[PDB]
Amino acid sequence: EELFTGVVPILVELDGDVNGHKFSVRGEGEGDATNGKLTLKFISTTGKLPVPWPTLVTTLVQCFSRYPDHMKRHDFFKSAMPEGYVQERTISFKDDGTYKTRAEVKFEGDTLVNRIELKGIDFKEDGNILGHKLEYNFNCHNVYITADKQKNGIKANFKIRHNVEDGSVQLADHYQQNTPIDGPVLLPDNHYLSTCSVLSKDPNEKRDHMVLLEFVTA
Repeated sequence: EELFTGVVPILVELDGDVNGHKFSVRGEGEGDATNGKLTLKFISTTGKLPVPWPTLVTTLVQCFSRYPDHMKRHDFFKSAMPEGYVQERTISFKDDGTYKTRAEVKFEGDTLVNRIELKGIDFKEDGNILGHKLEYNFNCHNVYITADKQKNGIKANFKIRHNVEDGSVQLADHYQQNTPIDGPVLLPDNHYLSTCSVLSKDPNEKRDHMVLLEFVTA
């Protein structure tokens, strides 16, 4: 279950629907679990995204978190591998609409894959999300996990904060549940994850794209 030494390959596939605007993202990159570093590039295979890239970051692989030597046993994410887990989130933008996401995260071959459905409903076509009024950045957030023994897995809740192009700040409340898809697996006690992100572009890629680096530690 420790497939997580060395540079592991990542594929991410998301299919979205925000207010009927449909889009599709594919991303490929590397994950270094031992250092908790993710390096990825994402592309829109459906022309310019209806929504801002930063609001997709949390949706677009927490098994690659760096888990300390001391607490290495409260790592649900690798523990359910490679059957995978189901990660479900409800992301509720304050004063705007909400995303539903169901994702299966598991191994095909040597490769870690994250397959996402995202349904977005109730968005203003003129607020910060559908109106593309959000800056292209991403701060550091700490994701508060807890054991959900009633499904054998994880519940997190956390607030993401998107800087808005007008000095205001847009709130995105995340609720998250993770279940293990199959035998017994680990049940963390009560820890959180410190995640920081660098968002950037590739001067060569023409399609809607986000290049992304990330460090995650437990």
